[PDB]
Amino acid sequence: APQPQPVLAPLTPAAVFLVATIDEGQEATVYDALPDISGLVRAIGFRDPAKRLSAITSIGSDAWDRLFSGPRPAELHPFREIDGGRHHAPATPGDLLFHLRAESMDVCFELATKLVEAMSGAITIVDETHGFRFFDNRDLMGFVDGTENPDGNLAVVATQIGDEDPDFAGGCYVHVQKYLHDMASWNSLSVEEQERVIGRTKLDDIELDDDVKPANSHVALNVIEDEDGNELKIIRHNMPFGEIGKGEFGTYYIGYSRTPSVTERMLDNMFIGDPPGNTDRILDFSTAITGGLFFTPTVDFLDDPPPLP
Amino acid sequence: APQPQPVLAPLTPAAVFLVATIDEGQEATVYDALPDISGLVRAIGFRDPAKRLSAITSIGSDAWDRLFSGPRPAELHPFREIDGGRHHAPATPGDLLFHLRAESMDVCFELATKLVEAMSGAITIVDETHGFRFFDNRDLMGFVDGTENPDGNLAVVATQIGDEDPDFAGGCYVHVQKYLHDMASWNSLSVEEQERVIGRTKLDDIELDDDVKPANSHVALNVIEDEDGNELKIIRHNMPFGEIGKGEFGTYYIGYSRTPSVTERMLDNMFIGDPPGNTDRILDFSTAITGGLFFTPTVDFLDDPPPLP
Amino acid sequence: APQPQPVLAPLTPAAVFLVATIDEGQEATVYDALPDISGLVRAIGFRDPAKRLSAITSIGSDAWDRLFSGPRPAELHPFREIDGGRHHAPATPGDLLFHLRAESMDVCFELATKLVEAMSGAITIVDETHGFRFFDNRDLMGFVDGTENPDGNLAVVATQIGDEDPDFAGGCYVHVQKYLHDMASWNSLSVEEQERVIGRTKLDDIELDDDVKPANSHVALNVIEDEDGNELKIIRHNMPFGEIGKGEFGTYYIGYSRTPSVTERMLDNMFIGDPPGNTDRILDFSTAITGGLFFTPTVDFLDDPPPLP
Amino acid sequence: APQPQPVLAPLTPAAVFLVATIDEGQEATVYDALPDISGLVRAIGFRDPAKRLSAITSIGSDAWDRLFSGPRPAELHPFREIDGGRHHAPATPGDLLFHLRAESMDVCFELATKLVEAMSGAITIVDETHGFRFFDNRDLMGFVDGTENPDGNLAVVATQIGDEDPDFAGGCYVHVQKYLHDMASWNSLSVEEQERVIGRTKLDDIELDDDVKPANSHVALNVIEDEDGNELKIIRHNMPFGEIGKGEFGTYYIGYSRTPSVTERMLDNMFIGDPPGNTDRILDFSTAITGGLFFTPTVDFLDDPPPLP
Amino acid sequence: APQPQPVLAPLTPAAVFLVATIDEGQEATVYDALPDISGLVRAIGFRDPAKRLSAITSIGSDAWDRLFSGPRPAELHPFREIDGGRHHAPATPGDLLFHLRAESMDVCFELATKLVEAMSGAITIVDETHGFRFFDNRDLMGFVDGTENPDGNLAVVATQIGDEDPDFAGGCYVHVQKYLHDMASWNSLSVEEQERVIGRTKLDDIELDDDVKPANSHVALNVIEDEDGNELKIIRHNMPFGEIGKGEFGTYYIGYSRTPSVTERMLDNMFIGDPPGNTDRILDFSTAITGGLFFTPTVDFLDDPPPLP
Ligand code: HEM
Ligand code: HEM
Ligand code: HEM
Ligand code: HEM
Ligand code: HEM
Repeated sequence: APQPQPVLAPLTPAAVFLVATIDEGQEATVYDALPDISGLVRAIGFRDPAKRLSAITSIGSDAWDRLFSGPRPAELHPFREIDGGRHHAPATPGDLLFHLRAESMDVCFELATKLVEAMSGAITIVDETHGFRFFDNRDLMGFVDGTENPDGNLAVVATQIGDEDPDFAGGCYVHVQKYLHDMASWNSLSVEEQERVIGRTKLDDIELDDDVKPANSHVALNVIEDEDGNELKIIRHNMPFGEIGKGEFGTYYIGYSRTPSVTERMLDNMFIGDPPGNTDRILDFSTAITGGLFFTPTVDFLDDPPPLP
Repeated sequence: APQPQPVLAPLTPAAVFLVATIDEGQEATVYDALPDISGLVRAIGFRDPAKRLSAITSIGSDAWDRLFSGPRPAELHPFREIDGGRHHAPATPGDLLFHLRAESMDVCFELATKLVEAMSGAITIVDETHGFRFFDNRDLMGFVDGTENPDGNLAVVATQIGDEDPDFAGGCYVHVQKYLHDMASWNSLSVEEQERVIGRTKLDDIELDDDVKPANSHVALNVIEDEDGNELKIIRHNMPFGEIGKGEFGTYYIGYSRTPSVTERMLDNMFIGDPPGNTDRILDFSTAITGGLFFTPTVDFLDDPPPLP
Repeated sequence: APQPQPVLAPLTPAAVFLVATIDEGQEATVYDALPDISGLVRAIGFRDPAKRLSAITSIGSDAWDRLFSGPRPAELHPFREIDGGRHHAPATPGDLLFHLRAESMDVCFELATKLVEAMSGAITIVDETHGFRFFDNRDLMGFVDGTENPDGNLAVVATQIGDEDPDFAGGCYVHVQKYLHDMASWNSLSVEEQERVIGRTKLDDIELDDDVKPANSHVALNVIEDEDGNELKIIRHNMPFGEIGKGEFGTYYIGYSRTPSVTERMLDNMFIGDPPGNTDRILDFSTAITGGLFFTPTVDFLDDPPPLP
Repeated sequence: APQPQPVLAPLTPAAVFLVATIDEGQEATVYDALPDISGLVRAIGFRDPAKRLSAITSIGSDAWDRLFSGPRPAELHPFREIDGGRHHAPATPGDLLFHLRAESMDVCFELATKLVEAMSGAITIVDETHGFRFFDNRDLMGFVDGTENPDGNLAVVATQIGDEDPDFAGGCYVHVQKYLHDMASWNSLSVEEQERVIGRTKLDDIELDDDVKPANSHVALNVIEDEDGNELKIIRHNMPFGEIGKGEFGTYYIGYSRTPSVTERMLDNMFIGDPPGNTDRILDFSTAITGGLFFTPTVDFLDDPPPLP
Repeated sequence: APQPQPVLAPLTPAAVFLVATIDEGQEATVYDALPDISGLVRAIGFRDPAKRLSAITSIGSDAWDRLFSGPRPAELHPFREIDGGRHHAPATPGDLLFHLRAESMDVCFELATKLVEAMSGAITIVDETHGFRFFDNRDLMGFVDGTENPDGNLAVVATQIGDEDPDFAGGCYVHVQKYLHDMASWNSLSVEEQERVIGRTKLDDIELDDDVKPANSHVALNVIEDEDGNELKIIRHNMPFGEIGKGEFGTYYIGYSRTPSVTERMLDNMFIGDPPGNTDRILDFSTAITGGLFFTPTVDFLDDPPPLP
């Protein structure tokens, strides 16, 4: 009966990520537009319903204490800035996240055009990326991106909250991280060195052998084993973006998870690293620019918001 | 375990609606063809299975008392002709409704060709429309049509009968209404006047503001609030048709619902109107030509029909 | 919670069937690659995820007694060679079956390239067919092939094992039969004679009338009635193959079922035939070349194999 | 025998416009990359040849006097900045124009990535727009854009230079103009007022009646009659761009023509206006930001450049 | 007025190559079927005309002296077997070549089925390959294949014979070479070594720098400069094939050219090699299995064959 937000969707060829911070004293203006979002999605994306326009509304901690009364999600907190040994993962202020995805750029652009002008003057858009998609789902590093997202049962228990928090049954936690990795050192790097970086191959994306794969690789550090033996997986819709006029080539990481402890332990395996391997090899090239922790509610939660405190 | 008929399907670019009345004393001839319909669908539509040929067999009240013994659907009755103040909603006799939908016209045409000639001589086809589909799901009025159909849970409880009638768990009620609205007055009418008619915009189909939207608009009158606060929604596959040789430009309305009280209250909000607003603004231009109330059974019900009385 | 293998998938325009026998003393080499198969599928098919690359790993009886300890599937046995009156259904040795299916030939070819070279030297590929797909899902006989596969509930209870064997809840049994039917006698045969062979029409694939359809037709002999009145259905992904350089025109039959008693009774209705009709009319033209009985496990069963005996 | 650059191509769903100015003393570095451009196009766009990756190299006046010796195109000059009565058409310095167009964003992005890093350090990219494409070829104004481009003979004599300049037989002249029109006043404007602005309708893009169409409309001012009676047409690939984080909604105008006198007379009919109508109605909303006049050579001219002076 | 055979066609996702030798005394039987080929192409490929079924009939030297009277093509000769220093290029007997290409495998298979059974008993099919196509036009080596085929004027003068032989104005010469390159040594070879082999990159197929590219690379040896300065190009539709049951992974090379001196000088640059570089680096891995020189006539030449001698 709790219908979740469309996070369990395939990767789309175009995507728009919008991190907008809410201005002071403009609570009820966003409280108007928050039930209107699914109406705008069904209004716009029904023009070409075979484009699969799907918005993912997400709300941070500050926007939760401002906008909503009653309960609170249990692990919803501001994104812990990870000041590691060499690489730092910053956290810019962002109240709400609009994650838009469809088959083409225009319908995402029009949904975002109608989104901020349903709450005109209430928000300033802090982060504006138009994430496109490479040839066979690659990123700018050249490796195929996101091939280990689960499906079915191993995905709905990976993302959707059950009754471990029954007031928010259904719903995820989001970690956006806008990277801006350089290509000057990455392109001069050779391919087998880059496969030591990633942990899988580049052309065919075969995972490497367990003894051949180094301990500080990305696919080596991001896999998380529990003590019972089950592995915890997240679903990430990482879409590359970039502007050649500034020479920017970045991959907008965005990870959906049942609890932010899993994503934060992955980020601890990357930035803080393992106690053997204290650095992740992709962070030698990728520097995070933005960061934020958010919460997806159900679409019923946007349909029936709790009253404004 | 009751598999419903494929009503929960997206809008297809071509559609064929058949309202055929059963001749006198030809009961067992249709009783032969009624289990054969899903076999014909799987037979024809498997040629190009990425055309999604899907028939929706529907049965009226007279064909229920003739064809089937045992129980009866609780609210199945002949379509109440709504003789309002100015606009009248007539009800031509039609026993069964064949609703066909697929990606192209030809496979719907061939399924309909095999449908009446599986029961040859038993029926006369009263109403023959070949509903095509406009650019971005528009109708002949120019507005995008059917953008507020629900999905998922809010659709299956909107259409499929639970155990409030347990002998027909799964199954809908159909209201066909073949409109023949004129374009001479509609085209000379200006756009903003037409947005007062509809209640949403024309180009981008944004719903208007609640104070800006007039009370006699279509989207204003057709949304139904209950006393608990939930809204009752129906699913409609309205497909435009037309013949320019007669100058006909019509939209074949067809609405699927869990109970005909909801659709009939929508028709009462349109023709009879609200006690404040006694006329719906689209009925100034749209005159209904046909009308009928039908019942979708399950496909198991066509597989296992009750014995012929 | 048991996730089955992707057998409930639509027919794809290209398919690769691999019947590879395991060499002596190479048990642990295949035991390495058997958890790696879903990883290779998610690795390769994520390049163009709208190609739907889906492998179906299947294991015969000999490979079960060699590879796996613990329990055994209840009806898993070597494929009983049917030496009928005139037509014989042979059974070549084959340990495991790799059934690959996607929208194009190349990604199936690359998955098969990575499959045998994940277990290099451990297997010899006995049977190598590249099954393509005709115009509207036809076969080389000219008839539309596989139009009576069930969907939904009538398919999951047709294929997936419940708790009648609770140690293998979810999982099917496979009957491959590589036919090599001649076209010289079939093409000189007239159309209506061929519709007596099949039991359905050729151009539009309408099923024939029950009195018009002969008793020795294919669609007449292969439908199985039980004593309670329900019919037992299987799901078959029959893909045509062929080599004109040898003049070969064959249809690689492959049938998935909940229990091999159903498929074996269909084969008894074909080769042994009915006690009235002892021959199936398509076996006058189709001679089986290969044969094998296999078992699909769950993908969890490949993820968590029982320990190697 | 002179093969022109691919200007006679249909409008593509994604486009990248690059206006890069050449740094001082970096002439031979661009002289290396200028024959390499068609090689890079055939190298990258052959991956998915059904994406139609097509670059249009264009060279301004300064880059012509720097890069090329020998002759000069007859009307090639710096873009005359039109300081009208109210609206001004500026001209930023830009040496060369890279016009990229294909079915998707990624292959244009990769061609542009390889374009500046074939001449690394020689150029600074002044203008960086990623032009996407709306629903039915619309722009951000909502009107269908570019429906009056000619085809066939009326297009090749509209764009390609014959032997009126025989040293550059084949080749066009380009007028880029990056507009940044506001949507706050345009959206509050009503639709029939906007049809007075454009001169055609908005939903169906029917051209208005000749008496109904005002004299200061866009389609009224931009059609140019000669004294013999023929009309001079240009081909424009106007692609919308925009950034909602700055609130930018612009249409990157780019017009290809046989001679810049035609495009400049169109710009004089817009900014300077007619002596009756001195303002074009779309310039009330559209303010030009950039501007430049360039020259397309043949691809043979890039294959065989004249020697560097 | 001479319409050439459809050699100037894009690379198709499926292809069938058929090298059939004509039996002794079966001249008039092939002389019947040779005008019937374009009729069979228009007959079969018009079913789905958006599959682009296109046959390329080719005739060797022996079939020319047997089948046709009158003139002879000037350079038509049996394929000179190149017995180099280490690699040998053999030449199996093959009279005619049937090159079939379309969007899918089935219509090529059906055209080939109707081709040999229009001349039943007159031919034996010596070579039977079903060439499929990799992800982004790659081959089994992993490199993108055929990205330097010309287009337009530089292609029609590269392939079609003018009036240097006016009796066969229009028409090409074909060099088929079925390679069977091993993957065991190629896969263990590293990427940059393979880019020394090819001469271009692997992932993005950028051509290497002229000083970085070695002299014995494939792209280094196969480009042919003339003494006037123009380069002679051929058009090749190289399609990969293979059978994993034998472990075969081959690329069916097929090259169309205006004169076989160009293709033979390319083969001399490969097998015999340059006098500096006597071996081509891809021939370390690729061993030719078959070989043949053929002649494409015009389709008018098949429509109006010269009388049988
Ligand atoms: C710096 C930007 C990043 C890039 C370019 C990147 C790219 C990739 C690539 C290419 C892979 C291998 C293919 C696949 O399995 O997805 C991968 C794996 C993965 N990435 Fe990332 N990634 C980035 C950051 C992150 C972050 C910040 C997280 C989570 C905190 C993350 C989570 C994962 C996980 C969980 C896997 C799969 C590990 C396994 O297969 O179980 N990535 N990433
Ligand atoms: C006269 C022919 C009709 C036309 C041309 C028409 C067209 C439209 C259009 C353009 C909309 C707005 C877009 C959308 O929300 O669907 C709409 C809304 C709707 N129509 Fe109709 N309609 C017609 C008759 C009917 C009838 C007879 C019914 C039911 C008895 C009906 C039920 C609805 C409902 C329920 C809505 C949506 C209200 C809301 O959004 O909740 N319509 N129709
Ligand atoms: C000799 C090669 C075979 C060919 C060419 C072939 C082809 C066909 C065709 C054309 C049909 C009718 C269309 C459709 O309903 O699928 C059909 C029906 C069927 N075939 Fe086959 N078939 C072959 C062998 C088999 C085998 C070996 C089995 C199972 C043991 C089998 C099981 C069935 C079943 C169950 C049906 C449907 C009967 C009904 O509709 O309920 N077939 N086959
Ligand atoms: C300010 C940005 C501009 C926008 C949004 C715009 C948009 C449009 C639209 C919507 C049309 C009508 C549909 C069609 O015929 O193309 C049109 C027509 C046209 N535009 Fe533009 N345009 C712009 C600027 C320009 C400029 C700067 C030129 C050339 C100097 C130009 C040349 C034309 C021409 C020649 C026509 C067609 C007139 C006729 O049909 O013969 N436009 N434009
Ligand atoms: C052994 C099997 C062969 C393979 C796998 C192969 C593959 C390739 C590849 C990957 C390229 C680079 C991409 C492209 O430019 O096409 C290439 C280039 C080329 N190949 Fe082949 N090739 C083979 C044999 C041949 C033969 C036998 C000929 C002609 C006699 C030939 C003629 C060419 C030419 C002319 C080029 C382009 C050189 C230039 O760019 O101007 N190839 N081949």
